[PDB]
Amino acid sequence: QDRTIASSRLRLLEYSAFMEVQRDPDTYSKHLFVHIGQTNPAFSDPPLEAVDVRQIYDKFPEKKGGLKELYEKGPPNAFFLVKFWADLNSEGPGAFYGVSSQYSSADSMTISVSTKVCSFGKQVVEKVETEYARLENGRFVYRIHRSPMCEYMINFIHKLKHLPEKYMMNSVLENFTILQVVTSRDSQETLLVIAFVFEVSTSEHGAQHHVYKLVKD
Ligand SMILES: NC(=O)CC[C@H](NC(=O)N1CCc2c(cccc2-c2ccc(C(F)(F)F)cc2)C1)c1ccccc1
Repeated sequence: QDRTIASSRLRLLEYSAFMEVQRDPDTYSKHLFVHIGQTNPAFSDPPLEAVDVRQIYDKFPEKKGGLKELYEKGPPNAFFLVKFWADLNSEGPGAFYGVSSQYSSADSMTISVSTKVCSFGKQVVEKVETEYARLENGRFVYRIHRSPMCEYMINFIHKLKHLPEKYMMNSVLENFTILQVVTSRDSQETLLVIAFVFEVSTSEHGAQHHVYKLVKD
């Protein structure tokens, strides 16, 4: 069906992770490490490929809160895997590091958004954010705007760039994952689960991404 990152209850319209600096009072420069933009589905476009959830359980935390138990509760429709090719080709005291996200739903809800930064399948840090529905045409939208990045990730990015070669970065990135779970805050119902895996863009093509459905046949 749709290549969209969407369950039946919630769609990810946009995601970006960026650094922003002020060159001069009038001028700002903004660099996106990763970017998913709103795109509209195209009839021609092919169905999403599938990846077995069992193959990524190790990459992500386990036991409660883990990918296996979340998939068990469901819904299976809501689980997606996104691979990012990060643009590291961008040094300023006082640059801002932020993550911006947008979501859409048919029904107004108060959503809770958990973001877990993981190393070797284990959680370094978690963020829990509350967001509220805003009316738009034919839909309700939820905007996370300029959420500051955790200090771990800022340090991880600077030292990642210090590495002399991209294959080294890729070797690090193999055990770096992010797992995002969006729930209705009160019901705790799962609306959307995104597992993120990473590779450095080995070209100056810049930020690139690929979406997969997560299946448990
Ligand atoms: N709503 C949110 O997200 C939460 C805010 C913030 N969120 C964040 O810290 N991140 C971390 C960064 C991030 C994120 C999402 C997707 C991709 C990246 C990213 C990955 C790799 C690179 C690079 F390849 F360049 F290294 C750059 C960006 C998100 C956070 C998270 C956990 C604990 C406290 C605060």
